[PDB]
Amino acid sequence: KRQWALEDFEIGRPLGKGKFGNVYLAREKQSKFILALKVLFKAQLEKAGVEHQLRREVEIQSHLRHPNILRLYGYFHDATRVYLILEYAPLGTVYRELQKLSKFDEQRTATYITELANALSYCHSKRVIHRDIKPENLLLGSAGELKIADFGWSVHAPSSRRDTLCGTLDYLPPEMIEGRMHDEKVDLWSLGVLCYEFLVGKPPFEANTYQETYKRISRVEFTFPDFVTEGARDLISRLLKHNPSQRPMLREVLEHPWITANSS
Ligand SMILES: NC(=O)c1ccc(Nc2nccc(Nc3cccc(C(F)(F)F)c3)n2)cc1
Repeated sequence: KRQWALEDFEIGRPLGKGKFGNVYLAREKQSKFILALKVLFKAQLEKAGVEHQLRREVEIQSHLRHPNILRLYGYFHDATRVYLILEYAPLGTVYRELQKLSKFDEQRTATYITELANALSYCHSKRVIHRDIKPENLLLGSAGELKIADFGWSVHAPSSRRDTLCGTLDYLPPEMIEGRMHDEKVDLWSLGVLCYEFLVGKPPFEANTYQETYKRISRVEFTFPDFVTEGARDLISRLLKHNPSQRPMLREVLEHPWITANSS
């Protein structure tokens, strides 16, 4: 509904990142409004032929509105790069939260998973699978709530896509890694992995090699440290089913006794 320009902003502190662009804290000059400016170089994009995933990323996040789904405001682009005007999440990533504490207690773990479910429950309702729920794509709002960002690798569902893969499978279901066709259940496997990683402090399928992990994932080989309670073990075991149709619906997850017992 309106076109901006790099001149309308005052870039600030580097929030971070790598490859195509660095996300900056920026300031809309007219309203003094705070936000994050994600800078992507065309040379990076073009050469990797991502044009469509950025057009997809920018189009979906372009509408979705949820408390837990980081907002995309619009964009613009000069000679050598494209800019994405994003919402700014005050508390950073959930990834640093985890490095910071090592592991989370059943309360945040129960909360993020809930917020995450309500978050996914929304995109699913619009046949939009995320397919990329790693803690690195999870941010925190000023109140500390989870906010799903980066809808790049996102697509509609059901889908068959096999896209030369990101480096890590750690968060992908047996169906996506095996190149096979998949649907919305793909985000439920991820939610299970993301839950385990929160409590144990490491992903359920972590290995040393790409091939080692792929083996561990496809045979769904995961064990529990002693401190993980039956309550969580249970939930994580219902999500980590090799066969998509056996994973729960997001209501059953928001209902799980363990989630209700510790979600604030
Ligand atoms: N290290 C801090 O103190 C810190 C980090 C991030 C933020 N907030 C924020 N909001 C929105 C976008 C964004 N970029 C960003 C950073 C890393 C990864 C990603 C990714 F795109 F991968 F999700 C985006 N970062 C605030 C403080």
